Amino acid sequence: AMSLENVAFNVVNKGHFDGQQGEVPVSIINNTVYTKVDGVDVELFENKTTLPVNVAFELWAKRNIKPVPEVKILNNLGVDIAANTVIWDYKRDAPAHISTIGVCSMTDIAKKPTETICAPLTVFFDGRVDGQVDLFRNARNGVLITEGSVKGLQPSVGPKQASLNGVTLIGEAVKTQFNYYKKVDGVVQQLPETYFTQSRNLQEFKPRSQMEIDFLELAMDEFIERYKLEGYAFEHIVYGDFSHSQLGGLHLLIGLAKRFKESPFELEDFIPMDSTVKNYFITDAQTGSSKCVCSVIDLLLDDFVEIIKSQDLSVVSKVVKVTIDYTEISFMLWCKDGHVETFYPKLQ
Amino acid sequence: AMSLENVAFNVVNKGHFDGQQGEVPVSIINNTVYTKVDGVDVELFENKTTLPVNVAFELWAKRNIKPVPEVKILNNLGVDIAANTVIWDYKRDAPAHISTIGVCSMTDIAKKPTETICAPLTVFFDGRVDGQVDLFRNARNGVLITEGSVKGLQPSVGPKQASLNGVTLIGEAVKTQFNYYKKVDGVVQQLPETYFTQSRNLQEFKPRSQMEIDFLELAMDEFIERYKLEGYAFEHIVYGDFSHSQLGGLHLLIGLAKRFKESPFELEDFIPMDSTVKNYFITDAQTGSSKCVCSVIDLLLDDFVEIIKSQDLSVVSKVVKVTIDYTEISFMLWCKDGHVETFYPKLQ
Amino acid sequence: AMSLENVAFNVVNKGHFDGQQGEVPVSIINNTVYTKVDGVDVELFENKTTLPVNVAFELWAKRNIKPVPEVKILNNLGVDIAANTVIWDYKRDAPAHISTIGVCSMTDIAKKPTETICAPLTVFFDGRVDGQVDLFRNARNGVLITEGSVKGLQPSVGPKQASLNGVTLIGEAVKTQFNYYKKVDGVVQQLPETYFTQSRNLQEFKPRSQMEIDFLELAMDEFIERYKLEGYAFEHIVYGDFSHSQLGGLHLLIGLAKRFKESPFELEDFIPMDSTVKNYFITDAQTGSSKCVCSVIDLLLDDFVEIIKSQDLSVVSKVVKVTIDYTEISFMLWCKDGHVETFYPKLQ
Amino acid sequence: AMSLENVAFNVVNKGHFDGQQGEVPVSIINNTVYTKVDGVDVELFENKTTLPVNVAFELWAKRNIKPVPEVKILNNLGVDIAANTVIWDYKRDAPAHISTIGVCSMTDIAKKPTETICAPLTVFFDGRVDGQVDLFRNARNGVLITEGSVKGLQPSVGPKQASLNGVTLIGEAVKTQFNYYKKVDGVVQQLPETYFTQSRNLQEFKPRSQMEIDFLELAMDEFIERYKLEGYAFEHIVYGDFSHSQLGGLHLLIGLAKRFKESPFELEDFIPMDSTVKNYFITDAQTGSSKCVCSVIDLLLDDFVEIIKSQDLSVVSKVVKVTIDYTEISFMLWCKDGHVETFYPKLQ
Amino acid sequence: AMSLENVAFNVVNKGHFDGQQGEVPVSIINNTVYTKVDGVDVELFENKTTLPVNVAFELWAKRNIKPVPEVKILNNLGVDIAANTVIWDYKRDAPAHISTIGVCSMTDIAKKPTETICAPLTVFFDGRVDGQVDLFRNARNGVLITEGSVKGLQPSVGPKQASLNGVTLIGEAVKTQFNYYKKVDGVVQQLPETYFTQSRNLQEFKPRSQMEIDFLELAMDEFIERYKLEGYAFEHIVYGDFSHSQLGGLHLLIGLAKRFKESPFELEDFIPMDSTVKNYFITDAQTGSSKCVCSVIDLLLDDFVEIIKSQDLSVVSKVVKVTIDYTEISFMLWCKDGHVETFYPKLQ
Ligand SMILES: N[C@H]1CCN(S(=O)(=O)c2ccccc2)C1
Ligand SMILES: N[C@H]1CCN(S(=O)(=O)c2ccccc2)C1
Ligand SMILES: N[C@H]1CCN(S(=O)(=O)c2ccccc2)C1
Ligand SMILES: N[C@H]1CCN(S(=O)(=O)c2ccccc2)C1
Ligand SMILES: N[C@H]1CCN(S(=O)(=O)c2ccccc2)C1
Ligand SMILES: N[C@H]1CCN(S(=O)(=O)c2ccccc2)C1
Ligand SMILES: N[C@H]1CCN(S(=O)(=O)c2ccccc2)C1
Ligand SMILES: N[C@H]1CCN(S(=O)(=O)c2ccccc2)C1
Ligand SMILES: N[C@H]1CCN(S(=O)(=O)c2ccccc2)C1
Ligand SMILES: N[C@H]1CCN(S(=O)(=O)c2ccccc2)C1
Ligand SMILES: N[C@H]1CCN(S(=O)(=O)c2ccccc2)C1
Ligand SMILES: N[C@H]1CCN(S(=O)(=O)c2ccccc2)C1
Ligand SMILES: N[C@H]1CCN(S(=O)(=O)c2ccccc2)C1
Ligand SMILES: N[C@H]1CCN(S(=O)(=O)c2ccccc2)C1
Ligand SMILES: N[C@H]1CCN(S(=O)(=O)c2ccccc2)C1
Ligand SMILES: N[C@H]1CCN(S(=O)(=O)c2ccccc2)C1
Ligand SMILES: N[C@H]1CCN(S(=O)(=O)c2ccccc2)C1
Ligand SMILES: N[C@H]1CCN(S(=O)(=O)c2ccccc2)C1
Repeated sequence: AMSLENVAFNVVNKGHFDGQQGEVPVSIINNTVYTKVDGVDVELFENKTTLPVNVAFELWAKRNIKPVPEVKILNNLGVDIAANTVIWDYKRDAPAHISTIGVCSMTDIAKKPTETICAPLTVFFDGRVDGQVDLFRNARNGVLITEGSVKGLQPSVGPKQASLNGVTLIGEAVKTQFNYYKKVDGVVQQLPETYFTQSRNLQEFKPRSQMEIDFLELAMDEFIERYKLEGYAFEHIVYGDFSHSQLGGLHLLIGLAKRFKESPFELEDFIPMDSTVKNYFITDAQTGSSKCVCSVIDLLLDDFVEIIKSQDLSVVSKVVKVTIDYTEISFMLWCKDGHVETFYPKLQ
Repeated sequence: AMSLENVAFNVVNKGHFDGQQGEVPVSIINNTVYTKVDGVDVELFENKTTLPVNVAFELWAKRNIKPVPEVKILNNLGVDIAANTVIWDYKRDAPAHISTIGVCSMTDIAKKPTETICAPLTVFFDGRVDGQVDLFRNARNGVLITEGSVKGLQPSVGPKQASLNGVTLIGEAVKTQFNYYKKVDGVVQQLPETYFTQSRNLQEFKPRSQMEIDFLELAMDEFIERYKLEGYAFEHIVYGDFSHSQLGGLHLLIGLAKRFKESPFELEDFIPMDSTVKNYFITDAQTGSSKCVCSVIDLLLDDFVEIIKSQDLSVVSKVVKVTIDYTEISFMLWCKDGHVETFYPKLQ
Repeated sequence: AMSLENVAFNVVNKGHFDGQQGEVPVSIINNTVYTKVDGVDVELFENKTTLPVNVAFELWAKRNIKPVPEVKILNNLGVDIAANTVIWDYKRDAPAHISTIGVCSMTDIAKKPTETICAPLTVFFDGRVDGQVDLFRNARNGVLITEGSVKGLQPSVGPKQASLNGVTLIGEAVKTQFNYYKKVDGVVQQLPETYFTQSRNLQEFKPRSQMEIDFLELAMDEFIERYKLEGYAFEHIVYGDFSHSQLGGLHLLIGLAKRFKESPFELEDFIPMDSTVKNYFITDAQTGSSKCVCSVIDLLLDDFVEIIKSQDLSVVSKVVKVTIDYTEISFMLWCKDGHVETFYPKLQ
Repeated sequence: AMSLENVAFNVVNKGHFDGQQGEVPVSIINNTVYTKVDGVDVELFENKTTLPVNVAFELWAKRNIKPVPEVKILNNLGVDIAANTVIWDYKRDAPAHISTIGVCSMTDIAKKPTETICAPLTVFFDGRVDGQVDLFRNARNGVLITEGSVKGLQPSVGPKQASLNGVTLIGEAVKTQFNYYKKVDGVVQQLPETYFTQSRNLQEFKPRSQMEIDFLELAMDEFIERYKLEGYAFEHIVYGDFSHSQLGGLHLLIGLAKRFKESPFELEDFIPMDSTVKNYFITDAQTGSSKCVCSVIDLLLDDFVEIIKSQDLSVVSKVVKVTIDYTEISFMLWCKDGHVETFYPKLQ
Repeated sequence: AMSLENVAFNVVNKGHFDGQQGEVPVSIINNTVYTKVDGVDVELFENKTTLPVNVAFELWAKRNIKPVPEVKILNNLGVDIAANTVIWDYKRDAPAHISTIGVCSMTDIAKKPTETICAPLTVFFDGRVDGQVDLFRNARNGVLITEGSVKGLQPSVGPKQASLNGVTLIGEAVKTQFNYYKKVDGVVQQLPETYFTQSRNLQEFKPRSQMEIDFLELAMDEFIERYKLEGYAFEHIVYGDFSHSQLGGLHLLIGLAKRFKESPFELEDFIPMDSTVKNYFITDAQTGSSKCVCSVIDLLLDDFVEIIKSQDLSVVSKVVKVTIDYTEISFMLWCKDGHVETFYPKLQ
């Protein structure tokens, strides 16, 4: 007995949709859902999606509240829809997927992922829910996550972090590192070797290696000397060049975090969504150095060093493809006289 | 178990709210309620009210579908709210009353009219519903309608017509003529002796007496002669004067209907609501004669003739009060040398 | 080079999208599209759909302007989407289908119906457009219309009428009678033998047989005698019973048209969409007789007479299934002592 | 002391803005203005303009309620703004001009047309208002209307009709025929000799000459014979050709009115605005003959006959320019062997 | 070939409008512009302006991304419009000017500033763009900025700071200090002697002189003694009096910044826009001292001291006019017995 009043009752009483019986009075005005609490209207939800307000409210109430893969991972693996859950995309304040399976009458394409409409779609299966590992075994197309071993299936160790209620974290009280499995046309794929983005924030950036601790503590010249990075253009690529009108380099999140502690800058997120590489219109407040499209990736500094140190530096311009978060990221590598000039990811 | 989906189920299946169990998928976008019918969205309701869209949809679905008093009668009797029903105002596409009693969780001030919050309000009671005559006897303030005698209660015979689903009609298969009763401060009130407006339309106007048939068929001078109306200014008041830039008289609906058959005119209903006297910004298409505020009343011509013929014509300007639809209507009577110059209602 | 400004240029210059190059200034405010014409804004389109305003504007500009099957026929045939066209649903002021193929970047699921995403959908193909008959032969699911023979494909002669720019008509200067073909799961289906609804309006109803001329001209008793309809309850079913509070029968459009010429009535179309059987909340203005759900079908009176005269009248209540517009319509047949009491369609 | 509450008071009490003192309670919700009338909200105005709702409400309340030139005449004369009035465009439900002079604080560019910001704009002046003829003499650019002679100013006799509260009429109780004057760059302009469009409606079309009476009453062949119109293609141009899929000719309103009495058709007004030539997407209901862009002009048939009979018929294709409503209308004249094939206006 | 899809393509690919060819799918819902990125809608722009959403999106995409004068400077110099650019007002999330020149079809009054419509408007010219210094030389009204000397024109050295993408900064990698020139009616004006506001923030306030360093570091009595400020009411004016219900003084930003480091307070910016003097409704969180209108100016403390020390202190109340950011700012000076009581700017 699904209803707007029942969804609102669950939100008011349980903090989310929890299958509880009951109804609260609701009013819908424009894109906002309100409930009457002792004579006055209290806002329950503001629709920031392109779906109708009551539909978006239900999908948000029915969001997955366990740690789930970050949307950038699901997208990179070609996930089209989730089985009997809603992956809420907190970067976009919207459902990660257009349609649902056994969640909401307005968005459901099926009640069960075994329905033939789901066969061509890459369905997301969560092995932590009963029957989902078996539902993946019988699905034509899908991605499965598990906390442990699956009989017969060889696993791909995913990122250490997952998203719990929009907070990306490496779980200590919960498991966030999943095994990944994928199937294309009934065939269990061999997931490629991949680096993972670290999903850190600029304001609360924490180093995750001794090289990252040394990058933040040491001065530029000391760090480059200690890690034998001469000729790799870390001064441009990682530290950033704020001497000309166009801001130079600055493509690694750790470098932005280091700069941020000394002087602030503006990052205009002009395509706000979860993605492996992020593009920002950056304006350095101290110098006025700026760049319309500054591609930024949060790789562990050690991984970035391994990638740049594994390239041939004998050609002027070249595309360097690197598997990151299961997707192929194209980087542009610019060299001169056997040394790096610049190396930057491309969002495409 | 009230819900938006259940209200929509009742609308789709029963043509209105009928207390049936069930749910249909609903989408709300802006001020419109839609339901999915085989993959596509079909409009169920467009909110033209100042209430939230889902609330207005529920009150409209819960509208009274029996013949009910016209909103102008309820307003003239000081009705503030209805007991356990919604009087839908089809002229405003909105509920006739702001609040409800035992109808909808968002608009209810009480579940029963016996609650103390209802004591200062004039509650509308429908004697055709079980227990409502008793609820009127117990109410501090109220208006009651019945199809027959209530023991000991002196009745007021109401208009012949009532509104059935927005159609004003004199019932042949249903009863539309009710007995009216009213209480103020716990005391039953003697309703005044009154004329009633006929509630006719300009396009489909039908005469309801031989005098009205004669008005429509006869030329101006032969009608005035036949009914001894010389000196009563019917040429100005009823027929209308379209010779000057300001349109003269034209205050009786029958006169507008007569004019309409020969040449069209525009009636701008600038306060669109049901009322005993209506004000229109009129523009005669044939002549260009116009009037910003032309008060129009639909009285039976015989009743209008009785009213004007019952006045003293010896004073220049005078206020003539006439009880119409239970309310006191002020008419302005202008005379010169023992004859009427003009006589017009005032909407106030 | 698709754009909002180009779509608006085509609307302003060609009356619809015509593939012409050019741009006009456009402003979007709320759900309306405007264009600047000599300093002032002129409305080009008001969005009444659940799609974004600029998207609905493009689909409406790209609507099919040739005679196309009425939406009720497409729905009854299970059509999900159209190949490289937009069937505009003029009854809902919206696209007949949610998604498109090779029409608009926002709604396209594919550029060509041969794409695998289209295989499970019943694609509408128009044989009057080059390559579409071949696309139907290659489609897993589809409905095809043609003006002539397709080699080896057994045809179904469709209705005489089609919709041309929202006007349902039997073409004299254009062909409106198509051959129909349908495929389910790669297999051509034999379309059932069917009656067709006449698609007439209440206000402009025209008889299409001598029996229909006789129904409109003759009094009830002389028509029933002339066509030997005694015991078939045409008095209730077709003429309508306006003697009780609940309006009796009145399920054939011709009967509503006959009643409409004598006295008016209100038809509340509470599910506004094209369908073989329509449900209305009817209120007779003369009597006050009303019915929340009055199912109405526009069959040619001769076809209705053939259907009712082909039934066994020996059981109290029985479901009578009749193929109308290719769909199975359930009728409820109520009998007593070898005579019809009532026979009515059910909208389900 | 201008205010929203004062504007609403004037609308409620005077039918429009009348400069009266007072305030009524107002509520604004979305694009609608409401006022509280005895506890309930009554709609005063629905904004159909691109201006803010409270601003559009004020301009509409301050609209000119005297007969004013039709917007097509003002546009054809290059009028940009009006001096101390609002010309309300009833065809667009919006102000005819973006800005105002001495009307409303939000839209005013100046309080008086003598302000230098008004010098480059063509200001509309109404000689019926004190001081406006003097303001025209002092204006660098302007259009003036008067009911009589202005000393030394050579007049242009305008159309017989004017718009009074959105009703186009030839005044009997009011004057609608004005003298026109125009100034460009401080210099009075000689207005060209012109025909005028008749501004009639399809539904209520009335003939204004014996030739127009004969067109409506006589069959095609007897009218063409009576008025010696053989070889002028009136069969195509005026009567219309409904024999092919593309509707032929039908460019004179009288021809559409004649067709409309026999069988109906759809006229899609895809650029809804007042203009000398109108373009419609026409669909003939009887035949299915249609045309995306059918240019229609309402000229008096005698004037159209004079124009076509004054042309040289010796060239295949030729542009014929005709002054209509003060503007140059391009007509396309197609001939073969000394006879007209087609002659049609172009809306550009 | 300007279009909504092309503007969105440029935003997605270049971070702003950069003249690139291409189109992305766009959806407009209410006041938000979205683009489809791999099946889901991503927000590109939320309209906070009074212009139509697609128009505001284009002007924002076409904003000037070089350091430009702060809007308060342009306004104070009487700039009406900019030549071939959009000055985006980041304080209002809107274009600084109503109209444009050679930018957007919906807002353009001209394509080039040499068009006669621009002659009476004070056009903003940017000497860093080719031909703009020469366009100013020929313009009737205008303001010009340059990074260097203009032949014949004597310059006004502007503020050290400019706005780069909404970040006000003193450029180190870019030039932010411009030379200003202005022309009224073809005559090159002599810009007055002026102080400049420092445009600092409360949270990140940095001192720009030894007096400002001493103000922040020293206690009130030490600072007043060191700079001989006894009798100038700095205790009230600059430090602020938080001892009574009405907050005393606190009109210099440096004083608010000093207070902010010890205890927080609320600043309600009730007229959110760029202006030389700002008015705030301030509520001190520690004491509860508050003031509805607390005028605040960010002058360099040395400049404020020079201004207050250059006044005659012999009258009770007096208006002191000071040129700040090229505009005349009126301050109220209140004195008693040859000492300052208060001195505050007025926003008007
Ligand atoms: N297929 C199932 C799994 C997800 N849903 S649910 O509607 O979101 C839901 C969530 C919690 C309790 C009860 C129901 C139904
Ligand atoms: N609650 C306690 C009991 C076991 N765990 S745990 O969540 O499964 C876990 C284990 C290892 C790494 C990260 C998380 C913590
Ligand atoms: N530099 C531009 C080029 C296209 N994009 S994109 O639409 O935002 C995108 C993001 C992630 C995956 C796929 C596409 C950025
Ligand atoms: N107080 C009672 C009387 C009116 N209401 S109701 O909600 O409108 C309703 C109407 C018809 C069926 C079931 C419920 C409940
Ligand atoms: N069904 C028939 C039987 C009696 N009625 S009635 O509703 O009681 C009625 C009574 C008086 C006036 C008008 C109608 C109609
Ligand atoms: N004793 C008399 C005094 C007035 N009334 S009344 O019933 O309260 C009433 C009020 C307004 C309209 C119609 C009737 C009875
Ligand atoms: N002529 C104007 C004066 C005020 N009104 S009113 O607000 O619409 C109104 C109508 C009926 C009762 C009470 C108020 C009309
Ligand atoms: N797949 C094709 C068929 C329909 N479309 S279209 O975009 O609606 C269109 C219509 C008319 C002219 C040009 C384009 C492209
Ligand atoms: N233009 C004329 C020539 C032939 N046609 S037609 O379109 O092919 C047609 C065929 C059959 C029925 C109705 C119409 C009309
Ligand atoms: N063999 C028969 C069984 C049914 N069909 S059908 O074509 O698939 C069909 C489905 C729905 C409506 C009209 C026709 C053919
Ligand atoms: N009598 C009610 C029962 C449900 N409907 S329905 O949703 O409008 C519908 C109509 C046609 C096909 C399928 C569904 C009408
Ligand atoms: N410049 C004058 C002429 C028009 N306006 S007005 O505001 O529309 C107005 C109209 C009627 C009464 C009082 C004021 C003022
Ligand atoms: N009230 C009467 C008296 C004179 N007029 S009139 O307005 O001046 C007029 C003049 C010419 C044509 C049409 C109307 C009507
Ligand atoms: N000398 C002649 C040249 C043209 N004109 S005009 O008055 O400026 C004019 C412009 C547009 C429409 C109608 C009239 C007079
Ligand atoms: N046939 C199309 C061509 C452009 N238009 S237009 O924008 O509506 C227009 C109408 C009158 C004057 C100026 C422009 C119609
Ligand atoms: N007059 C010119 C200068 C400003 N514009 S523009 O549309 O904003 C633009 C910006 C960048 C590249 C191409 C065009 C046109
Ligand atoms: N990129 C280097 C080269 C010259 N500059 S600069 O931007 O022109 C500049 C100069 C003086 C003050 C402020 C800025 C820095
Ligand atoms: N104290 C009030 C008086 C008027 N203003 S104002 O409208 O915001 C303003 C701000 C800047 C310039 C000109 C006017 C503030």
